[PDB]
Amino acid sequence: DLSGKMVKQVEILSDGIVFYEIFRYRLYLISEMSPVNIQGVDLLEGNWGTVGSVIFFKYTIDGKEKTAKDIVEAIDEETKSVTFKIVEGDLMELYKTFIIIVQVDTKGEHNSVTWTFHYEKLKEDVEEPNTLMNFCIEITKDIETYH
Ligand SMILES: [Cl-]
Repeated sequence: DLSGKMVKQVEILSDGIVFYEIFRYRLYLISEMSPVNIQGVDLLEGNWGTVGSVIFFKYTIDGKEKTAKDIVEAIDEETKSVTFKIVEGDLMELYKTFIIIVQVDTKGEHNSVTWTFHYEKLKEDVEEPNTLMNFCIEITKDIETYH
């Protein structure tokens, strides 16, 4: 009832493996590649690119500054998939739980990035995270055009 599901897949003209490795290993590169959207990525715990690593994001949605604390819950090297779990931040004001999965198709001539949100809302009249999805899409376009 309160749980929901959001998926968006976009093609990328950039290299799919590079794109995947950024989200696994090199989140820190994101803030230079999309400075409007993300001001900073801090590794709070663990090593970059491992399940259990904990991370702090400073970002801006609709020109309003926000922060998130994520744990990497799963990684699958075969499908090139990284799962992030939000445990603190502004989104936890609206949603009880929120998961984000980035999964990158690389084996084919056309490469794509798929984004999947799995969430549970605190109340029925909480909005769908469309603003969060467009934002992930903007980021993907920036990484893609960075070269
Ligand atoms: Cl790992």
